[PDB]
Amino acid sequence: RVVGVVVPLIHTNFADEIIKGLYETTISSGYELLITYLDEDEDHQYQVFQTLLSRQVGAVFMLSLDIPSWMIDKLLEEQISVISLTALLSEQISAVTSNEFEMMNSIVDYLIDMGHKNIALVGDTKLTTNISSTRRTNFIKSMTDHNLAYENIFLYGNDHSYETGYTSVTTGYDINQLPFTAAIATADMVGQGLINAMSDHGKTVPEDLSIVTIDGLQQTEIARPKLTTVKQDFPEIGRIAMQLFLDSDEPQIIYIPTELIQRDSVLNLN
Amino acid sequence: RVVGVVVPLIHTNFADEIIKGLYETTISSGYELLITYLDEDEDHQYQVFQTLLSRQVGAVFMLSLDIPSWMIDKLLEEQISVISLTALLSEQISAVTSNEFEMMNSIVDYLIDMGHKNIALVGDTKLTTNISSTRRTNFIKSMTDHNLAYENIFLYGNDHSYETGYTSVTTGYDINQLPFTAAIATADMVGQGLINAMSDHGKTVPEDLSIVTIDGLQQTEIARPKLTTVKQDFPEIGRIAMQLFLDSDEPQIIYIPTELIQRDSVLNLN
Ligand SMILES: OC[C@H]1O[C@@](CO)(O[C@H]2O[C@H](CO)[C@@H](O)[C@H](O)[C@H]2O)[C@@H](O)[C@@H]1O
Ligand SMILES: OC[C@H]1O[C@@](CO)(O[C@H]2O[C@H](CO)[C@@H](O)[C@H](O)[C@H]2O)[C@@H](O)[C@@H]1O
Repeated sequence: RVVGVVVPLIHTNFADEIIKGLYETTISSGYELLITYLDEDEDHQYQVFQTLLSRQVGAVFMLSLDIPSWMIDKLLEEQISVISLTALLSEQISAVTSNEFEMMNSIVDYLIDMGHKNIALVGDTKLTTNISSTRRTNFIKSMTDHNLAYENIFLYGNDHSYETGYTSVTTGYDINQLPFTAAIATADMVGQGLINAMSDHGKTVPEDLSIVTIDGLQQTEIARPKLTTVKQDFPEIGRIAMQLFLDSDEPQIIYIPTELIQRDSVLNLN
Repeated sequence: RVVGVVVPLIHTNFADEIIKGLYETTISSGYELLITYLDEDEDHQYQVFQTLLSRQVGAVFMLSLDIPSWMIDKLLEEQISVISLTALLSEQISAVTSNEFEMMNSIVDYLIDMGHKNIALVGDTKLTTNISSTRRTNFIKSMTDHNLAYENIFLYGNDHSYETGYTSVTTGYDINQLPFTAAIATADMVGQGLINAMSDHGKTVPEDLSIVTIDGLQQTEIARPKLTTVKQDFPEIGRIAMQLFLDSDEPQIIYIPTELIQRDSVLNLN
């Protein structure tokens, strides 16, 4: 009675919150939780897999998009359950996640309602060979669904880091003439980067830039101004993923509701 | 070949940094790392221990002071190496750590050089039945070694949380008439709580209160003003500990140096 969790080496604090949920469901069901990290080296990846098989895990919960297909296949082929959390990793397996389009669309809805038209997505916005650019694509769809045009849509960044937020409006764009009035930050720390870059250059959020972040973890509460955020229920995602495994005997996608918490980082332009 | 790491369910971000160092050393030596979390429920602790025994781990690295003695004894009695990190858990086992007294005394030295006499320790300052009040005792020793008196020594708090920092100067002392000019925060988040409580009540750091934190993780760089801090080398603690396990052919304490990084959160009162 052991389940494994594969966590990327480089992660936001979302993982810890998911783990808290997994743990409370595992503990009350008589299972124990084995946590292992996954880097980008295919040979270390295979060792990690030998660790999962050797501890005879019943299930493996995947929190990383960098999981090689062969690991998913090999686990399934050993009759181990594989479930992905916060991401749709393979058509072969079930997933528990917040609904990405609904999250993004709720933010765009709100920003447009507050009078914003020129809006940037800042954070993980890159196109790649093997990973869907989920947030970039949803942002663009939502903006165009709202009858805005390419000229209103701005993008910056390759990851969810503080530094990406900070650099976006200092070296990515001209901080004195930002061409957008609002930024959607793909993670909380990106929002914190944006706040500090503005403050460090004689400007203030939200007067000079409105910000909404995705995740709603503790950084949004300790930021000043406090950050408006889409709060994900990471612990519920963890609980529901474990429950799915426990209740199992067709792959399924379960969407966990989110909510937009309004704090102090958005200005009404109307 | 597998090694375990036992992490408290409630932890600062220091654990991930330790684990980064453990991870790089385990990888290069052909071991795999299993991470497990420990609550304060003794039955759950025991179930976990059976997860360490039955994974036939070669070593267990302990990050938490809440480890029951029976767990350390049972692991040693099964010929498993046990090494504690950042804390001296038991006289029976080796430890790798920053030197606590030197960290504390480095801060007190500096604040006194900067003209401060009335100084608070804010954060984990409580006395208990089973756990040494390490920082409380070191602060008092260092202050008195510098020929300051009990009337110059102020203490607040029971843990390393943001909330403890925030409440210290709102419920703990009168924010308009603080009896100390500087606070030593026992973790970075406690410092951030102090900054926000001051700012939220119309005050300014460092003019109205000087702050120095212990740990020197990312929050100290994100804070405005940037926090003066004693930076611990958490990855190196992890690396050195794993290497101690790999080299073993009697219990020792290995101390890893720290550095006081002077930033923008301390006023020179001279
Ligand atoms: O941009 C979304 C994209 O990034 C990943 C991590 O690579 O998202 C994880 O991290 C985000 C920031 O903390 C979370 O908001 C998200 O829920 C989580 O999955 C990918 O998983 C995702 O496709
Ligand atoms: O106050 C020191 C005391 O607290 C513990 C945690 O209970 O310290 C850990 O967390 C601190 C704050 O992040 C770190 O500065 C410290 O290095 C780490 O050990 C105990 O271990 C320690 O005795």
